[PDB]
Amino acid sequence: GFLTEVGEARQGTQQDEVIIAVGPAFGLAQTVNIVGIPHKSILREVIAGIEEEGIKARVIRCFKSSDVAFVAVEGNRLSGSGISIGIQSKGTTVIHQQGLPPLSNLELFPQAPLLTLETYRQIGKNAARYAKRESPQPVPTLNDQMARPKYQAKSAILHIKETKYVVTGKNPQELRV
Amino acid sequence: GFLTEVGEARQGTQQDEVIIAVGPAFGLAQTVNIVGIPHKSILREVIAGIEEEGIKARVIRCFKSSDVAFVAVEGNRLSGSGISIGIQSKGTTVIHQQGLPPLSNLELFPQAPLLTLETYRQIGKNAARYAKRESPQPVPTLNDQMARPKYQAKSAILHIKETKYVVTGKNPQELRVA
Amino acid sequence: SARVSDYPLANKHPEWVKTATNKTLDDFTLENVLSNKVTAQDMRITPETLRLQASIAKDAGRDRLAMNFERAAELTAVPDDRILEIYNALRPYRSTKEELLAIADDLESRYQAKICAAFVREAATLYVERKKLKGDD
Amino acid sequence: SARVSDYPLANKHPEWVKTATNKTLDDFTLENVLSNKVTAQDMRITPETLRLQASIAKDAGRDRLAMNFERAAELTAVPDDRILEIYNALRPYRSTKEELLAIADDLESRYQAKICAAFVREAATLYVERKKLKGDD
Amino acid sequence: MRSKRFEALAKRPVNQDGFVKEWIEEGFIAMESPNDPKPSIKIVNGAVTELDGKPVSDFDLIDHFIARYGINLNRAEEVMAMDSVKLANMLCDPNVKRSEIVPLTTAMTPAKIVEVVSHMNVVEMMMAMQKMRARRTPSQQAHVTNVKDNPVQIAADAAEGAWRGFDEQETTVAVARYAPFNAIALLVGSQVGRPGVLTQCSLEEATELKLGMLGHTCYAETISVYGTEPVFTDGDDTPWSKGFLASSYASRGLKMRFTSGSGSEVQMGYAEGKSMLYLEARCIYITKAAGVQGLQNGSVSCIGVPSAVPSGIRAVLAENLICSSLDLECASSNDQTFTHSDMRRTARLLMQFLPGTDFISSGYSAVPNYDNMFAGSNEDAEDFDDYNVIQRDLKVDGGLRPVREEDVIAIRNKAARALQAVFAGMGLPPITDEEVEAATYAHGSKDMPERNIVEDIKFAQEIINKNRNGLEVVKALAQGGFTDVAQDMLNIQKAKLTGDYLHTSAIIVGDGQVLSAVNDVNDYAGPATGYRLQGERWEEIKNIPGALDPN
Amino acid sequence: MRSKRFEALAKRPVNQDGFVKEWIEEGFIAMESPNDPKPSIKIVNGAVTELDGKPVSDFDLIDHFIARYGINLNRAEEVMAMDSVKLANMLCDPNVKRSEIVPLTTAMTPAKIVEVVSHMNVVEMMMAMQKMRARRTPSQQAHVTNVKDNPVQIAADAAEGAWRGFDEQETTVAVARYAPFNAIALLVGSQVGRPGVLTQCSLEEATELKLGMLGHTCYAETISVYGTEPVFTDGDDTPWSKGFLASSYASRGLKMRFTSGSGSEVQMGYAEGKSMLYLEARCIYITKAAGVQGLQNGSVSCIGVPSAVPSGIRAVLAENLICSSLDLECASSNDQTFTHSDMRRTARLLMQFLPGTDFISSGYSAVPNYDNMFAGSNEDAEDFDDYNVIQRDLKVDGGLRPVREEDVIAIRNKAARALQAVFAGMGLPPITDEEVEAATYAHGSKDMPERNIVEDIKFAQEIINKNRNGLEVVKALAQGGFTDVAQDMLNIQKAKLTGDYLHTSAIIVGDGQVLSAVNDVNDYAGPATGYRLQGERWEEIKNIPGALDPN
Ligand code: B12
Ligand code: B12
Ligand SMILES: [K+]
Ligand SMILES: [K+]
Ligand SMILES: [K+]
Ligand SMILES: [K+]
Ligand SMILES: [K+]
Ligand SMILES: [K+]
Repeated sequence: GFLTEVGEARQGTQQDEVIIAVGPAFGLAQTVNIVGIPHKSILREVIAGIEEEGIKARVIRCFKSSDVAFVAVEGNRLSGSGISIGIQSKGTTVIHQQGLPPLSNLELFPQAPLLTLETYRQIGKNAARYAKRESPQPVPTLNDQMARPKYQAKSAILHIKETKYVVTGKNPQELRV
Repeated sequence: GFLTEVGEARQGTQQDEVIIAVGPAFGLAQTVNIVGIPHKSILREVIAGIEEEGIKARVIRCFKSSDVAFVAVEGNRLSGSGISIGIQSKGTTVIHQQGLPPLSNLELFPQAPLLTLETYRQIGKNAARYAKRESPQPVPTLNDQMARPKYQAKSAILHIKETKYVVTGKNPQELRVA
Repeated sequence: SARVSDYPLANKHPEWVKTATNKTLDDFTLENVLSNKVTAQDMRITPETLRLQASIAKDAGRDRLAMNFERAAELTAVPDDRILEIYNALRPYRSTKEELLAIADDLESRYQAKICAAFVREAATLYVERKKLKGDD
Repeated sequence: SARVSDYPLANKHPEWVKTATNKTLDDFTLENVLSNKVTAQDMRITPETLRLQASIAKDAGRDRLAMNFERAAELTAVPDDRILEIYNALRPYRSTKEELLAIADDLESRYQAKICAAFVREAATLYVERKKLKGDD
Repeated sequence: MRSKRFEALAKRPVNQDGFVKEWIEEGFIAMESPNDPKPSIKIVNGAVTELDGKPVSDFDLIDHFIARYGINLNRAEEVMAMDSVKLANMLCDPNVKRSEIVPLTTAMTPAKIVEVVSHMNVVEMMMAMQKMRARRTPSQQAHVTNVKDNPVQIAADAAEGAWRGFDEQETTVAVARYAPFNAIALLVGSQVGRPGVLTQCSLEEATELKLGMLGHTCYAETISVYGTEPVFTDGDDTPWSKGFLASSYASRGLKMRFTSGSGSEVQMGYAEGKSMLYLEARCIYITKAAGVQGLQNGSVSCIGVPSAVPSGIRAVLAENLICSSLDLECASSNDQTFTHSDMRRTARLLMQFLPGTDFISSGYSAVPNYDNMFAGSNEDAEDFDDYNVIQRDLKVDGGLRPVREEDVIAIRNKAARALQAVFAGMGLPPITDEEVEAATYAHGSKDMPERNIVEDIKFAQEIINKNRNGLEVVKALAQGGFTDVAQDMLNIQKAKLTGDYLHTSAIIVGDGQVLSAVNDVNDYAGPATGYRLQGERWEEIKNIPGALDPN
Repeated sequence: MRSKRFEALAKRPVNQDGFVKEWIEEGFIAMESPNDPKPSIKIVNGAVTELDGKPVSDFDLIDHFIARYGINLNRAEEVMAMDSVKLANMLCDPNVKRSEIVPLTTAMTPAKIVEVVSHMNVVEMMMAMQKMRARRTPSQQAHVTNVKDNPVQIAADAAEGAWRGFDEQETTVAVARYAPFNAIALLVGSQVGRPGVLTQCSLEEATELKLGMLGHTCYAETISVYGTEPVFTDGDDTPWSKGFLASSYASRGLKMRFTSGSGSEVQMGYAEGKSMLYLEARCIYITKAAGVQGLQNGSVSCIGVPSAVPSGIRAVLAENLICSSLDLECASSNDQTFTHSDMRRTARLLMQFLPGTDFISSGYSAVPNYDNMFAGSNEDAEDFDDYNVIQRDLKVDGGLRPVREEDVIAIRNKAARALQAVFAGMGLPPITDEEVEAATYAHGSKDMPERNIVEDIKFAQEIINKNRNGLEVVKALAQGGFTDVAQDMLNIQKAKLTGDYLHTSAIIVGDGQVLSAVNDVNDYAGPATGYRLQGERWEEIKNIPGALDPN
């Protein structure tokens, strides 16, 4: 229950912030990612990673689309730095920025089951550096050729579920963690 | 040249021997088994095990068929004990016994790549115990599922080659081991 | 004469099947075997049954199979040991031509196994030609 | 009008493949690329070529491929950055109805891309009904 | 310097396999050898005077037997003159009935039919095989053996395989003298896993026939034939002794098939300069001629011979197709190791698995290959979950099914107790309760207590020497409280009285119901016709372990 | 106790796979779902008013596109009324010409053609695929990637891939900004390995077209289309934006195909309760309707979704067959991981391999799977030997060939040097001679020195921001002495100018000769007709490493 609804999130007007956008069921209908890490630790670690870089960190929920690219774009439009962090309930995560095509990004973590808390931290960190207009070394590439064989079906199902909470045209909510 | 034909082998008259029958290329065109054990060391070990049991080993070359069973049969026919060991140049080995159908036997070693010099020794011992009318425990079974994948093609080629020295109607030759 | 429509015998005409000692399928119950009201000597397929199956084979398009069955029919009267004996005699280098011809003569006079004795005579003649007689190895 | 028997053009009629400049396929060499006789601007496929290929597709009984090729022929005269702006304008929720029609008028009026203009107009209409216009997400 | 790439490649299991260049002179070529005779036949007053280029004056025993018994001479001229391409097309044409083709193929010479299938790729052959298979329903046969000849473990393993779906099961012996026990155990456990499963004990011919006479086997398969005369001779038979043996089995009401397989003549040293496929066609016609109903072929035990050379595995499918096209039951091999590579053995299996044959494998190993006394099979017990998975993936009936652990433990335990009872009843060396428990949870003979082998061997041969028959087994079962099994064993014995299971492709399913090519006619005529996996059989196949219900 | 048999089975890799029971309502079902629409068509005044039970009033953007552009209406009513079982028969019948069927299939509705192929078993599908494939000659496509986006290794691995036989090669990026670097590496290297291999760099749509605008790719493939409108939207496209893009590539003289595949809709959460196969059929017709010549399908990246359910692999074959039957080029996946089991993945591959498709894999991994940036392929570099051996065993042309280590090493080396020249001439962050060495003898990125990716990503984005085009690579090549390569690259550009390679299934083989379904028409008519492995190609395939000369 750590994520408290609170009014409709609004624009930045302050570059020194990074928004984290999460899916309509994040910490709601689902509270652990696809290999069971609680949303709370992931949220804690991303926020710690950004704050740790000296950047503000703002958490909002998106409802227009369960697709992670679009969740993150909903966020980058309102982030004062132009940088967002999108995360679905199953854990898939992307670092995005205003002006990018929705299906483009700064960095992407396309294999949710390989992500660790230490990974989620670094992501909070490389985002902040991006907000500072710095070009950090990308978080190293994690790839496992058996991840799809082990988890693609599970992922499908997790995603189908979060998708029931999509609600068209409903603006993203600012959240208190 | 550790093998010399000293005329036509003849029927054993005392039950104190075992006949080792070898194929027509053994110790000739072929000198090693399918995994390079010398024909010299196999017979030595084979002979050691027999003699080790107070039995005499007599060695003969067979020519009418390269088939290990029939090789052995020619020898069980001439064995004073009625016991023989048939051995092909590639190493395949059988312990046979007068009265058994050719494609029957006492013990069979149907995967030559698995046989060691110790196995052969053991094989020579069991023979003597058979000739002595004992009921030895069979040599432990050697079976490797990858045996044929690695060596069947090789075995067919070694058998084809040995098979060229086959002579129809030609009685087995007694051998003297150098 | 049986037809494909008549098969399986055990479903369409169990009555057709009797045994050596002339017993019925239904004669073969566990208690009759316990009681010994049926033995080993009575559980042998008959020449008649094999001839029913041969007719069905013929009907199913399989003439060779039927002929095999007809041979099987004659051999039912030959005891197990002699069967083994004859089978062995036809293996390479076991028999003299004369020995095979005596086996044929026997199959025909003792057993009335007319197709099988011709088969053996045929074998002996060709065994001479292709040298598979005793002493030919 | 080009037929399958004129294909491949490179092999049957390479002379049919010419630049708006008289140059030929044969002219595209290292030597002239280096000596700047040939440049980037000589190496773009022409509408004339794409319509030959369309005629061949047609003859090959692939009418739809041919339609694509006709569209492509029209679009060769459209700047790359304009190509990308129009593609992006057709993506979901990017454009107003009016914007799409302006795009279609431009294709028609400045580029004589009649087929693509009609195509963009058709899209505009359907994006209304299927709510893929700006503000529909 | 070395390429790390080629280094990684060098280490792959496939590179452990034996490969060779074609050696035409010695028949070490799979098919389409230049020494293979061109098709021909000459007939005079109803007798062949020429067969595939060879004058009757030159016939060997094989030519004579085929010429006299193996070819339908009424249409032989007719089919000889037909185009081989058109015939091959007919083979894979879904709208040409099997019944239209059989009168044609059984009129062909060996060279003619080889020429016909050599025009086909493996896709076309599989399209043809689904049609030419004799039995409408495909089936499976398993090996049940262990390295110790442990009778208790054979019984348990036999029951499990039967439970998994094999309709024929085969045993054999490390130590020859062990045979009678292997057979009885195979026969008891099988009936326990599913009444009607047919059982065989593969031995020297005269030894196997006596075993069958004594009642301890249901059928015989390893009744060998060979494609050249010298090889047949080293095999200690002739076409005539083997034809006599086939009738002797039938005369005892026992079902049987011959065995052959590409590469045996090469492996045994006399290929007479001919391709394996030509030689195997001679073996198929020898089988036909003898009036034998079916055949185990597809290289079988000599599979490292065709698989060594190009197009070898295709020739293996082609030899199976010829068998079926000659209206013979086909037990299609897939039962013998030839490769260290899982990819490679799968490709080899699917040739028969996909379209289906009378027995997709003539010896899938129902035990782990360590215990396989046929020197290992193309599939074994640890592949059972994969086989089932592929069945579900492609919606193909491979003749087997997923089973539950507790079901298996229970059926294994019941067979061990039954054979324990048998042994007590017959006065054979005891089978202790620990042994029964071990056979129950065993994976292989590694899990089994050792047995007084010398002893067992003693009483097993006595079975022979004292002519103890299967009725002793039957009463011994009823005596030990196993009335069920006792009756079930009676039933298999009763099947030998009626002769029905002697027909082409027969197996016994359900309630003692023979299922052969006679009452289960393959009626393939394209998509949505002929055998189709559906209904309860498909439900069964679908139900593999590990499947989450999204709920 | 635990059965030890089941403890062994539980440990098999196959039991690591994701399996699920069907979930009809979320369309978690591979084909033949009770929710799929009954085929139908209604036409009025030349336009469709009803499509598969749906009235035009209810059409989504996909229906409208298909109804308007994707079906031949002259024969639509005729084919709707034909018997679907009879059409299925026609599909696999070898005597019904491809040319007689295509006018029929292209008039079917999505549901109608699904219905036709759902009457078929995988053997009938493969029998039909060999006939319906548009190019007579089968081919292969490879992935060339690595987890570091190392352009030197890509150049090296690309030339090895070209040398082994791949006629198309594909790269992609761990870090998107590297992309210009992966593309030029792939292109240069692919050109060195065999002049004429086509290359693509798979990215976001607007990003990828730009790269082709710059001359750093010669085709594009992952031009995604989807089976339901809400999934299409999250795909960030509609049928019209995708149709426009397809024409935009052609207008730049660039070959392309759409990409689709069963399971995407489920994976992405909106299956509208339909079966994967039905949804995929809509994708194929979108592709036909847009006038795109070809399609990548067979589940592709969502293979974990159909493979989890019954008959999902059969269904993947079915979507490939519908693609070819609709007269589209088919790049038939076998490019993505779905299983831990070698047996299983082999089965899945053989479905396309055995009949052959335009591209048997749409991405065999030419690098070790650890390095595969599509999260792993169904085959990788460590399977090259297994692949060659199976071609030889079944006499199947799988598009590839055995190659010699010393050949590979030189070509990998030449490619590594060519790229080094290019980085020299274009002033990009340099490639040490140490790097060249490594790349020559590498297996994977584990063997590579690592680079300054920040520096690299800086200079790669400058390519796009400064619009530096392919001619710079050409002059830098020439500048470095590779006048050879330089010209070969000019010849791709020559091919783009003539447009011959825009046609269905086009590749470029030998001396810059296009090989397409226009000049390499599939004329399959059964045995001995159509494509047959033979002559020098057969010799090439026979010559695997390790074949001992018998004598
Ligand atoms: C499966 C897959 C897809 C599927 C499913 C995507 C989905 N949204 O459900 C399909 C084929 C539809 C797809 C499409 C695209 N993909 Co994709 N995809 C993958 C793949 C092969 C494996 C991922 C996986 O199975 N992970 C295992 C499961 C257990 O983990 P997961 O966290 O749940 O996985 C999810 C994410 O990977 C996500 N996803 C997949 N692709 C993409 C792309 C983007 C930009 C985003 C934000 C998310 C995303 O979908 C998965 C399922 O929910 C990866 C390769 C890789 N390196 O992982 C490429 C990959 C991630 N895809 C990529 C691309 C470019 C795209 C496209 C933009 C291509 C296009 N033509 O538009 C589209 C984006 C569509 C979209 N809305 O996501 C690139 C990204 C490159 C980069 N950003 O640096 C990759 C690396 C390689 C490639 N070319 O395929 N993709
Ligand atoms: C391949 C094989 C054959 C092939 C080739 C035989 C040959 N002579 O070339 C074929 C199918 C023709 C065959 C036939 C028979 N076989 Co076999 N065969 C095998 C098998 C499956 C594997 C052998 C192998 O590949 N070894 C690896 C190679 C590299 O080593 P190798 O030393 O060169 O192997 C040779 C010997 O195994 C020999 N051989 C094979 N079978 C037999 C049988 C006997 C009696 C003899 C003496 C030799 C012998 O042939 C191999 C190749 O030359 C084994 C099973 C096993 N557990 O090994 C059964 C096995 C040896 N065969 C068996 C039997 C019973 C026979 C037959 C008598 C059956 C019959 N219907 O008559 C015939 C005998 C024919 C003959 N003259 O040898 C038994 C032996 C039983 C015993 N004596 O204890 C075994 C153990 C299997 C079984 N129990 O069913 N066999
Ligand atoms: K036998
Ligand atoms: K053979
Ligand atoms: K068998
Ligand atoms: K793309
Ligand atoms: K799809
Ligand atoms: K691809």
